Amino acid sequence: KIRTLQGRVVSDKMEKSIVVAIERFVKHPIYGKFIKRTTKLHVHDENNECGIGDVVEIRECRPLSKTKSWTLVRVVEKAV
Amino acid sequence: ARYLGPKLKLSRREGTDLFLKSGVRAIDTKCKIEQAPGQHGARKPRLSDYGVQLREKQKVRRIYGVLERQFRNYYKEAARLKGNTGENLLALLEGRLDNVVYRMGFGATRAEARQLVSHKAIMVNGRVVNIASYQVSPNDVVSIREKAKKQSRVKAALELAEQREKPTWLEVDAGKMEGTFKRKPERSDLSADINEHLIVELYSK
Amino acid sequence: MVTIRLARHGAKKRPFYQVVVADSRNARNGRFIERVGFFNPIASEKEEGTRLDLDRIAHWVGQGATISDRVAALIKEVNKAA
Amino acid sequence: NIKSAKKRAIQSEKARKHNASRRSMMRTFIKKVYAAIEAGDKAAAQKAFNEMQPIVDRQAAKGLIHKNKAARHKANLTAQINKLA
RNA sequence: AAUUGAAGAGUUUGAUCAUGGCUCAGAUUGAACGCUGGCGGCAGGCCUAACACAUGCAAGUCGAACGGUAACAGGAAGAAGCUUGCUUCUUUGCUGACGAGUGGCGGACGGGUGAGUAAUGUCUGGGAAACUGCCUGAUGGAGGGGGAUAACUACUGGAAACGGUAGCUAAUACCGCAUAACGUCGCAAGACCAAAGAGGGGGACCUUCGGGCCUCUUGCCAUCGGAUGUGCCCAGAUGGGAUUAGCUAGUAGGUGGGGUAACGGCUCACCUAGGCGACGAUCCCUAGCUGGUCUGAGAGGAUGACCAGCCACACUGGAACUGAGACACGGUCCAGACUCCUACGGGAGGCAGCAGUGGGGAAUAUUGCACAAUGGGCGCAAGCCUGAUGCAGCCAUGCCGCGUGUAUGAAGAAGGCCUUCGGGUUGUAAAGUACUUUCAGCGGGGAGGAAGGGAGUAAAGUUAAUACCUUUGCUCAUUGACGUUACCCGCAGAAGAAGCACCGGCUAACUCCGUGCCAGCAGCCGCGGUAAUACGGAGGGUGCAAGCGUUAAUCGGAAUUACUGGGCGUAAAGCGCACGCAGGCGGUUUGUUAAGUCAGAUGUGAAAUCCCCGGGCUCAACCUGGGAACUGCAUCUGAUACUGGCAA
Ligand SMILES: [Mg+2]
Ligand SMILES: [Mg+2]
Ligand SMILES: [Mg+2]
Ligand SMILES: [Mg+2]
Ligand SMILES: [Mg+2]
Ligand SMILES: [Mg+2]
Ligand SMILES: [Mg+2]
Ligand SMILES: [Mg+2]
Ligand SMILES: [Mg+2]
Ligand SMILES: [Mg+2]
Ligand SMILES: [Mg+2]
Ligand SMILES: [Mg+2]
Ligand SMILES: [Mg+2]
Ligand SMILES: [Mg+2]
Ligand SMILES: [Mg+2]
Ligand SMILES: [Mg+2]
Ligand SMILES: [Mg+2]
Ligand SMILES: [Mg+2]
Ligand SMILES: [Mg+2]
Ligand SMILES: [Mg+2]
Ligand SMILES: [Mg+2]
Ligand SMILES: [Mg+2]
Ligand SMILES: [Mg+2]
Ligand SMILES: [Mg+2]
Ligand SMILES: [Mg+2]
Ligand SMILES: [Mg+2]
Ligand SMILES: [Mg+2]
Ligand SMILES: [Mg+2]
Ligand SMILES: [Mg+2]
Ligand SMILES: [Mg+2]
Ligand SMILES: [Mg+2]
Ligand SMILES: [Mg+2]
Ligand SMILES: [Mg+2]
Repeated sequence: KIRTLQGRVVSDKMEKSIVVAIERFVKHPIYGKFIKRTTKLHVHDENNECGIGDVVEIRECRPLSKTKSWTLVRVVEKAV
Repeated sequence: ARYLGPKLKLSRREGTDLFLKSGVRAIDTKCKIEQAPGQHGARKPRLSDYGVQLREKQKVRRIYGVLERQFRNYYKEAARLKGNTGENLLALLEGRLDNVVYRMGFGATRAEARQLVSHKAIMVNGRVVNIASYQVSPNDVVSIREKAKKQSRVKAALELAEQREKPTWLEVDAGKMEGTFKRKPERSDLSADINEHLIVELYSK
Repeated sequence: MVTIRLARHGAKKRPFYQVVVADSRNARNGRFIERVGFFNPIASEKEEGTRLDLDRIAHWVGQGATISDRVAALIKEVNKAA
Repeated sequence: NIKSAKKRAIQSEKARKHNASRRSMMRTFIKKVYAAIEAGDKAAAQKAFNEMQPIVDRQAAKGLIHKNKAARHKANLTAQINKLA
């Protein structure tokens, strides 16, 4: 792997059109408090397999679509 | 650029001899010094801290005959340099050529010592330097140009030069009319009656 | 093709060149790839006046760079080994 | 507009017509192939391919379709024909 | 050694403390105006109308690709000017050369601008699916044919722009044919693709005396690399507004066809019904982004000229063609707006290149010189081109330097000014006296920016070679726009060279006369109605100086949007009260995780700038060496106290 991303699922309901939430904390660049800056990513998962609520590992591939530059690697947990 | 105006007037307002008629007579009088720098000079200038602060730097300025602009840059350079800003300021001021020409005696007053500089009648380490603000450094060697040597002025110049307390930081002939800026004058040389920290304050806010 | 040439960062009447490796198509004082020397032609006989990291110049001419005409002189004027 | 390389203008037309004809004739021979695939004729399909292969490869060499453009076409066609040929 | 640096004042009140705005001292400017104006160095110079443009110039070059001669230069069998060696025309392209044409390479660079663009952008850090002219490594290629055509000749239409016929001809133009692997398709077997010559010198030998032949150079074809350039994808960051809360049908995804140099809803067909959105979509408004620039002790605030990087645009809208590269700044085509030419039928053009013009404005320069340098195009070269550039001209617009004189000069003149008339002041100031001559003027001399290229010659690399070619010496004759250059010497005579604002308090500097709530002043307070230090003039003084004031503008002081660093009983401020979604926060224990946090390593954070230490221009501004710094971002590996996640 050249880096990997984790994140929860958020949306499985679409022929491989899987989108994943990623969560970082970051120091507010002005008032120093730490807030939640979320990222959604449109990831590929051949033969649809993850489900809403799954934690999942993900990696940056080339463009699979205007939107998709990431496939999944592994799954982790279910039935949240 | 040069002051050019009746020059005792200054010493009188500044209340002290700035040695601007330097020449012959000493401890002024034969002038009027003090009790009427103008038409109301007679009066007591009970004056703000700003004023005493103002007049000090003015005094220092009317002395080396330096105009505001240049003096500011002196201050700024002084402050840039590590060391007491006020000392550093006094250092730079002395480092002036024209000054280190009157100080070696070749010229009656700094004004005269200057006319010499501008009139290409001086040579540092051999070469002719006709700009009054040429900063002089340790070990330097300021001479008089052979052309126009022992000419008028420069005699009486090197004369009463010995009447004066007389430097230390600089050794200097008198026959050749050459002389060597040996070191950067220390605080303790020169001064007494000048108050840096005031003219540091004038330029601090 | 890339080239070794003099940029003129002088100052009216007292030129002082940087010597740079860059896309020959760019401006004489524009984007470059890396700096590889300098050349003060008013050097004065005092000290310095034409420092020149040869072992880089080398590298690029290996990678296909052409050299100016002036620079070519300087290199064959630095002598080379002494 | 008045400057020597008016010449260039009139030049790029000579070029343009040249490439225009060879560029069409080429896509014709290419068409003849996809025609047979839509038809069903596996033989005419190969027959078409074998006469267009050189002229593509060839055009590329000459440089109005430089490299891989040809490739794709062969690759594509080849798949198609023996997909059911 | 290298950010080691922070100040307050005036003004509400009779007075006070608090609260709180207003104002002021400071830095900064691509500035303008008013008065004034001596010289030089560096720099800056349409901020407005991305308004419109007369004229010149801003891109060509190669005869060592090609047929070539029209110009001028020579030469030539031979015809001659004849004044028998000096030479004239018919002609002849014979070569030096070269208009026009074909061809090659460059016109995608350099230079202009900030319109559009809140993201095909920019900055940071990364990723995989691609092409890449010239330059460069490697390995082989480079056979043998064919039909054209511009030029030109003849005829011919137009005022012009520029055309119509018919021929006629060369090549590095063009096309077959061969050849075909470490290339392309293909699991394989197999199938399939290319090219161009041109010079330089040369022993036999000899040829149709043109050359073969030898020989070196240079270009040409193919494949894989490099180098550089460019295309593309992801994430974060990069203005404002809810008096905009919903947005979306190629929309989101899949499958296949097509397409691109390349991944891809890029496109299509068909299927799924998705995709975005309060962590602010959509809509609206404004805007090129960066490095950095100004300010501030910092944190911030403000800003994006001049220098460098990226993007974007080239009269307006739209298109593609050529090409390695363009959807092309001085290319093409269509539409539009607008302008020019005309013989009235038709043509032509785009300054946001340089200069210049009109227009707008408070305001922003010469229709200059030169390729000498550096850099770029082409050429083997010599060279040609280069408003890039290097210089010059204009403006105190700014920065920096310098000068306009230096010493001496008293009972201290004259005049002015104040005065209790005693005197004070202007004032060592003037005059007088000695002295100096920078700068400007004048006259002499005279660096550097110059490397190289040209011939010779010498050796070496080659080769048949001592020829050519390339490389390295040697000598000789040379090459500067700036330029009356820098700098140097002499010449004359203080000779040509001082102004502007201020003086009630803040705030450095006081009197008189005039005026009388008038004329007027004023940054704030506030001055003016008979003694005005505040109006106007004068004497004197203070402040700055070839500048000085005024206006405009940013930040500062303002802890007056308070993150650092503030407040809400009565001064601005607790919603009339409650319940509660989202959101924020959350007792106590153990285990686990390693996201927040912390540590280290690596890479990256362009150069310039800033700063420290030096170096070079007589100093300085300016120029430059080298460090330091860029407080950031990412990757990897670790640490587990705190926070977050999971468990109990
Ligand atoms: Mg000055
Ligand atoms: Mg396909
Ligand atoms: Mg009151
Ligand atoms: Mg005037
Ligand atoms: Mg020609
Ligand atoms: Mg705009
Ligand atoms: Mg060809
Ligand atoms: Mg073949
Ligand atoms: Mg052939
Ligand atoms: Mg597809
Ligand atoms: Mg502050
Ligand atoms: Mg410009
Ligand atoms: Mg267009
Ligand atoms: Mg093309
Ligand atoms: Mg134009
Ligand atoms: Mg113009
Ligand atoms: Mg006007
Ligand atoms: Mg120019
Ligand atoms: Mg009198
Ligand atoms: Mg002179
Ligand atoms: Mg020279
Ligand atoms: Mg020299
Ligand atoms: Mg006062
Ligand atoms: Mg006034
Ligand atoms: Mg009165
Ligand atoms: Mg503040
Ligand atoms: Mg408060
Ligand atoms: Mg209240
Ligand atoms: Mg209440
Ligand atoms: Mg706890
Ligand atoms: Mg840097
Ligand atoms: Mg120095
Ligand atoms: Mg815990």
